[PDB]
Amino acid sequence: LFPPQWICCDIRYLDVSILGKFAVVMADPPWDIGTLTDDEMRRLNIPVLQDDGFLFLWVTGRAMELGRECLNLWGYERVDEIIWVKTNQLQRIIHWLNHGKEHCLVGVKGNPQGFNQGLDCDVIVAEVRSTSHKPDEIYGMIERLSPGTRKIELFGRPHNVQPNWITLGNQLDGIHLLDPDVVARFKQRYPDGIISK
Amino acid sequence: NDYCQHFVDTGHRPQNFIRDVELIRLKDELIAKSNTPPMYLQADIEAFDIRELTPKFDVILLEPPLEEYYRKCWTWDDIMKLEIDEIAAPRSFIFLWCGSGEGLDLGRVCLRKWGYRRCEDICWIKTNKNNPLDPKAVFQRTKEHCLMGIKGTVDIDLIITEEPEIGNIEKPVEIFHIIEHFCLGRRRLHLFGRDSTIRPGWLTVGPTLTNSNYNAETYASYFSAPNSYLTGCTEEIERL
Ligand SMILES: NC(=O)[C@H]1O[C@@H](n2cnc3c(N)ncnc32)[C@H](O)[C@@H]1O
Repeated sequence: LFPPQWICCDIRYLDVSILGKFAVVMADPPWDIGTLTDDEMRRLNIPVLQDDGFLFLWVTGRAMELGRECLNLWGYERVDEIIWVKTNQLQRIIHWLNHGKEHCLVGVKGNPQGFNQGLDCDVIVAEVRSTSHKPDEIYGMIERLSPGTRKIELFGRPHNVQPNWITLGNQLDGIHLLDPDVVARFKQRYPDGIISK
Repeated sequence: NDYCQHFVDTGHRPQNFIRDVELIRLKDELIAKSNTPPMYLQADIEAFDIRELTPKFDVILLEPPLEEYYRKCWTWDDIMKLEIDEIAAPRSFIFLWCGSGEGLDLGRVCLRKWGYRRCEDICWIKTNKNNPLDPKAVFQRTKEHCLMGIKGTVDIDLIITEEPEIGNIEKPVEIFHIIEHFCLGRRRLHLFGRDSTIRPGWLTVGPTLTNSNYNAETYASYFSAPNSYLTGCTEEIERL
């Protein structure tokens, strides 16, 4: 309800309608460049997750183009693009070109009001950790942008769970929910506690 | 530790703290030896039939003057109607400066409209060490993108320099080093170049050039046999 919450699930099959609405959605999808096909990505029920707010969508390779497609198909307009410059612990940067960075598209849906736009800049400089592990700095950027609001991360792993966030992913440990409105809708939809089909 | 928080506190962009921003000299030297003389043409590109630019090019660098650079301007409407496919060689490359706003999307539409697919996204990251805002922006915009596209069948995708003075629209000359180090061929075109961007090995075409020396026949004569397929990185082919 404020502390971390998470749901181990297959995001293709979970009825995300039970989760409510979120000021921010973030996703680091397993783009097909265990992956999800382009059609599975397109079919993800992102539209039900927000009325007015921002989407943060990590992309690479041909997903730079596919992710723009999904973003637009889901009803967002891309209004920014964050660049994570990858460094070692000494602040040195780690087909045609060697890659020093990863991209995170920022889409907007509806009319978000009361966000603190322009506090951070669109470049992150942070140390590489485990593989596909994105920097923790993004959570602080997102918190300053939209303090105290509900947020949801898709395809997150255990190290991704944070306060004010609900994390979904198939490598999390069980189900841990504290928001009673979410707890009630989850029990109504999944009385026996299983998410298949 | 957290350079984002530090930027909020002090105004020093995170990229201010990146540190350190062999036989490459020989390569640079071979590139210099095979470079054609600089050629340049004053042309008002909106009114100019680009088909008169021949032969077809191995490399096109496209630097349209976007409204966002100023805070005659070209909109993405104007840019998208350029006939770039008519002058690109069947196997060729493009480098398109897209800015930091809607160009990141509309520039990809251009690339696909002209027959290319994006193979690299080169980011020009601007430090503000010496001096520590679109309505749609969520964040402060501190970089620009140059998209690399290919059609047909050492360096990093980052350029880090200090942000230039207001009103200065020049792009970092480092983009030319990246392009020439790919050894993509010797027909290189720079659309919307300027007097200050004229460079050996390139044909520069732009509305603000004060002089021209371009002649299609003279230009084509640089690439006549035996020098039609050189990469721009090999020794020149000997004569008499
Ligand atoms: N960065 C990643 O790929 C993360 O997303 C997980 N994941 C891959 N497919 C799925 C899926 N259909 N549903 C939920 N989570 C998934 C991966 O197990 C990994 O935790």
